[PDB]
Amino acid sequence: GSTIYHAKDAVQATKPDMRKPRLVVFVVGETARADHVSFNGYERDTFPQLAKIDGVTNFSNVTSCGTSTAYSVPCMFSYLGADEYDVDTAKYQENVLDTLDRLGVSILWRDNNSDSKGVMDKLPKAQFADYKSATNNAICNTNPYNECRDVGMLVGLDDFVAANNGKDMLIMLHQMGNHGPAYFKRYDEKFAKFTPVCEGNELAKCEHQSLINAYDNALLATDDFIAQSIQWLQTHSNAYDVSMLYVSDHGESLGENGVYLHGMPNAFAPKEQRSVPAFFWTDKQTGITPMATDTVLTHDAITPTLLKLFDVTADKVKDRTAFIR
Ligand SMILES: [Zn+2]
Repeated sequence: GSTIYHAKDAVQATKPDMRKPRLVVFVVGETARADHVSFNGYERDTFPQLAKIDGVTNFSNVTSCGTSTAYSVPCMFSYLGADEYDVDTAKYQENVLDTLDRLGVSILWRDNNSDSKGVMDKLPKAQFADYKSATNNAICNTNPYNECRDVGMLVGLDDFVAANNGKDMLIMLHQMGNHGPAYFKRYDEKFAKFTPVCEGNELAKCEHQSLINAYDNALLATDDFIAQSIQWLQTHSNAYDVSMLYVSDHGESLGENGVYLHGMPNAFAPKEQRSVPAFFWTDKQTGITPMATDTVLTHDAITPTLLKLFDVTADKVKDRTAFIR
């Protein structure tokens, strides 16, 4: 499969030897629903730590490209947009990480979910790290399952910065997040605020309130992970222009019309599986301005956002709306 290109006209208007190097974390979320975010009007405070952080924009109208990890994750990094995106040929397309890497941005992908679903396949494999096992993830024995935790993807990031001193960096952290059906496994005891909690894999058999409690508890652990990611970025804010993008890959059905989990084809998927949260945070010194919080946005906004974050322009997406101006 030879590579089909889309942005080899891309140019970086300023280089990190002539201005401040830029360091961005893009959290690729998992199964998070927009309508269970407190900032979007949910009845529960599911993001208490993200709330205390100044400079975070919550986007209340974001629609995902699809309803599954294999479908949406390549669409998120693609140049084609949702209405031309072909999941079966995405692996052979130049994607936005191929462009930024070719332009010299240091690309790191850490995965506590599954893998990059083909996004990183053209880059050297040393740039992808499996964080689902203790060989990389130092934070696994904090729960009765010894499930490795998303926050463990932040450990050792300082040594990655040290190895790329004075370069632009884009760090993708692929979250386990709210992956089901075992939502009760996805968070440590610290986040068991909502009880009782469904523990069965047979979601339709659980009490509904119990199912929601486990789901919302998992969101509390993602709140903690995003906050810690911003806090890590703040420790490098003097030498680097730092920012954090979070977007979920899709939402989740939680019993509506007897539908559970996700992956329903777009042609008849419910609203709940495509309505996703998005958050953007930047340091005041970066000069990045977020779009209005109620901008109508989709996964198509991600690729132009990453390019803008590193001062890159490509004809392919020059008219496209991003999360930032
Ligand atoms: Zn997913």
